[PDB]
Amino acid sequence: GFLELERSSGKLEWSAILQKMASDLGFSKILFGLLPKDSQDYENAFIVGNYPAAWREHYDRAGYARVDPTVSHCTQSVLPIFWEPSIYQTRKQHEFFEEASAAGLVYGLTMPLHGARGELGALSLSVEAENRAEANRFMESVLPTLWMLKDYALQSGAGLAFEHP
Amino acid sequence: GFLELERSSGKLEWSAILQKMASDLGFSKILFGLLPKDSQDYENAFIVGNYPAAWREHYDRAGYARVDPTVSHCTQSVLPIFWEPSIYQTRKQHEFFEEASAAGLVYGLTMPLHGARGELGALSLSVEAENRAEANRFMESVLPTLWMLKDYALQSGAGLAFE
Ligand SMILES: O=C(Oc1c(Br)cc(Br)cc1CNC(=O)c1ccccc1[N+](=O)[O-])c1ccc(Cl)cc1
Ligand SMILES: O=C(Oc1c(Br)cc(Br)cc1CNC(=O)c1ccccc1[N+](=O)[O-])c1ccc(Cl)cc1
Repeated sequence: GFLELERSSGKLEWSAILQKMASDLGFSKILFGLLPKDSQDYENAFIVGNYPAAWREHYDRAGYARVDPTVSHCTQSVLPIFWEPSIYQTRKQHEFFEEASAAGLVYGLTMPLHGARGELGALSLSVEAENRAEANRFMESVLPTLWMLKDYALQSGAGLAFEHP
Repeated sequence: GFLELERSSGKLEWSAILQKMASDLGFSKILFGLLPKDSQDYENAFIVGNYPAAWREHYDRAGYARVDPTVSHCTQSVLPIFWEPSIYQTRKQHEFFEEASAAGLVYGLTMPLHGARGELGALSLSVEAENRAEANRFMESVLPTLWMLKDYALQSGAGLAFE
């Protein structure tokens, strides 16, 4: 089932496969981001997914990589961080959550990625729900499968991003 | 349930909880091994579990970390490597298999560990089974739980081992 990711050729097909797998687990929007070992900026990043273009552009332009609490979490942990104003603290973090919400990305989680060759990144996934309690139930229900998925995505994605011609 | 590891008082309780979780999942033998970022040897290694003393000693004395096919795998991948005939390619690797088997460790898997601060390790677990078919069925039934377990063990073990 996860073998399809390795089987695919090209970032187009790979991203579509990952998006479908995530959708089948109940997540309508995902972002897979991966950096080479000891990256000092985002110039060499591999970023694929179906987050809206407007949000992608805004997050970049507003410098949210330095605000987003899930980013610093990824540098410190292999465990997922669930999206909660709570991981929000500062005024800019308040701004970030408000704007993410406005973009339609309210509930979700970010799974850190730490590759065998020092690759650093995340698979972030948003879930549409009536409320946070329901979102949490949807997410808990698929957490073991998502845990496998994130490592399969890391192993195959690192190859696609940085290695395969 | 997994957070019991990080909520443990220290090394002794952490090891007992880890071994108990594994046992409850159906694995009577486990080994958690973790090295700090960019290790030259095993002088600062954090190694915990209930592998038999005799086998621990033999592996060290034989220098099996240079032969064990799961070790090289861990340096290349985040995915588990199951203990199957195909992973033992050379006679030296076959001899390793036979010695591990003679020690009681025949069926199992090794989960690579790659920490946020460059920690490198493995969580290995062995199941006592009658044959390969029974071993495989059992491991497939628990694999998703084990997959979460290894990351919780890593995050808590790294915090315990190097801080
Ligand atoms: O992919 C990465 O960051 C990015 C990048 Br780039 C662009 C966007 Br747009 C979003 C993210 C990550 N945040 C989220 O997904 C998120 C989190 C909480 C609430 C809402 C959202 N949300 O809706 O965006 C990344 C991962 C690891 C590292 Cl170490 C560095 C960067
Ligand atoms: O913990 C580590 O290795 C060790 C160390 Br030390 C001591 C012993 Br004893 C065993 C291992 C790992 N092999 C196994 O468990 C195994 C695998 C297949 C078949 C049989 C067995 N088996 O029965 O031992 C380690 C992990 C990552 C790195 Cl990068 C380096 C070392």
